[PDB]
Amino acid sequence: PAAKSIVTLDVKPWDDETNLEEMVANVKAIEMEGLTWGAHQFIPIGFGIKKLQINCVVEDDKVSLDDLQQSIEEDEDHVQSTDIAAMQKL
Amino acid sequence: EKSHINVVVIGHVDSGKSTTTGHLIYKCGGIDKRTIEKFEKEAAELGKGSFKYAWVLDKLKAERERGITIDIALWKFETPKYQVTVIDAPGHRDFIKNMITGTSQADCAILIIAGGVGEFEAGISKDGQTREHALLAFTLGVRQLIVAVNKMDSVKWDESRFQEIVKETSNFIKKVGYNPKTVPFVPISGWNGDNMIEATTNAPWYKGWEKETKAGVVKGKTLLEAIDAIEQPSRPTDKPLRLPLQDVYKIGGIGTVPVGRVETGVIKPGMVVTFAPAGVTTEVKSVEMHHEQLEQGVPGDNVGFNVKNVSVKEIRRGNVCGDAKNDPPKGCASFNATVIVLNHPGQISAGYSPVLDCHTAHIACRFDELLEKNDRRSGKKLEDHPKFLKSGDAALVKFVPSKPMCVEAFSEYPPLGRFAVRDMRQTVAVGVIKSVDKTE
Ligand SMILES: Nc1nc2c(ncn2[C@@H]2O[C@H](COP(=O)(O)O)[C@@H](O)[C@H]2O)c(=O)[nH]1
Repeated sequence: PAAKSIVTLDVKPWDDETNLEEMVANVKAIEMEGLTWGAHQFIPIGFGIKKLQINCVVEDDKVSLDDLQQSIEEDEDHVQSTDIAAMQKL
Repeated sequence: EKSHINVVVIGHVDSGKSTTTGHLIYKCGGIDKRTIEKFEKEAAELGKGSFKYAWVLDKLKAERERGITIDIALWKFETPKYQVTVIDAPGHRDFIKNMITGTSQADCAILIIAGGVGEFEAGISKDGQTREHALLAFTLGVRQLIVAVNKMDSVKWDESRFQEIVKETSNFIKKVGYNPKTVPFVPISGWNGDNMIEATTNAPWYKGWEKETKAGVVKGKTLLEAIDAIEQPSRPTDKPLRLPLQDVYKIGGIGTVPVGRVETGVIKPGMVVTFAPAGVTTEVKSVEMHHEQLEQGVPGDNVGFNVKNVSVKEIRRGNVCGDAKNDPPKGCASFNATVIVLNHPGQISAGYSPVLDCHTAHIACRFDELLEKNDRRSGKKLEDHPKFLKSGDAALVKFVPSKPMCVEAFSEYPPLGRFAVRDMRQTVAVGVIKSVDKTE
């Protein structure tokens, strides 16, 4: 069986008005072989701003996290940046 | 409150480190407990009710793979003395940068070693991911290490096999740089639980592990005692403020709100801060984290704070916030750092200008000059002005950032003194900043 890692990505909006539902739908629409989207929650980071924290399981040899982060960040209308909140081997 | 420490668990794919780490989190923490509960109940089907923790761990893994579990990848567990934030090191190649510039650097590394003859040898290969991880930890100053020889059941808890493994592993880690005498070697069974939390009854010859510390010799029997014996590291609370920005928001009726992790010092409302490399100075109106407003943000806190007369446009990700009246952060003309070249399909010559990731900065920096090549472990200068670097070399290099950049010497501000060098879809080197030519 293939090596996997479970990753929790933080996806940040532009402001407190950003449509977070559209933002997460855009992330989940991203399809790649070896990529499995998991649970997500909108977490407050202060001053009314909420970030998207979403889990995903990736096959190490098939899914580039650098590329994945870059792809999410293409949704400029909703995403300011992305960061890895945490990652573990499975 | 229990003190906080970070631990990274490394080892070869067949070492069984995931089951090992999972067992600790399962019995000493509370991660995805509702999933655990479901499987503990289901296990009644196996017989009349009895179940192995390793079975439950197996089912949790598959559940996580389906993407239906609820908890995030930030895992923690407790010991008598600590709340441990643990990372079962991913094999993923992108984890290398994350290990270098990510938050939560390790206070101790736990190397899990498979005891089987074939698996043991495969694990200490000179080109293995496990050695790279060990090297990275050592290079980043993770001086505390614990070794657990797993799968002792597969070699029938044989004392001689354990001793030979300790011998060869000591050689392995010594070449990396760790002094084996300070490393506890714990024979365990991650699957059967031997010496995990309770002492084993399968090895009469086992007297326990031991390690030399500065105060004396510490001994124990289990992996948990080994972890609990990790030495308390000193935190940056006392050093000047340093808060790398991750994001900057423009919130109506409030203004500019940068967000970032407090790496050193403390941020409080009322302080007057400066943002480097821009050089903008202002007062901190308020600070917030999650739902609560704070009286202070301490090292480790990812906080958002509000400042006035600062268009979001004048400060950005990568900039560093600090105290304007206590060694304020500054940009630099250049910085000299010890670079360790990792295994990669290439060779480095002066002029090389790859992207460098340092705290939240992502900037291409020129390897302006190859000042010296050094013995990696001792730091002794082997030659002046080497003409190129190849995998394995440790060297002092003069860097010139292509964009305004704020960095620190690793000795003074660790989180802003270590960096990852990216190229060929991988981290090709790791640097530790030794001096900075600041900007005035
Ligand atoms: N014999 C034996 N195998 C183990 C032990 N702990 C883990 N393993 C096995 O080692 C392999 C995996 O490690 P993991 O996949 O959990 O990192 C699996 O095949 C797992 O069942 C142990 O104490 N004894």
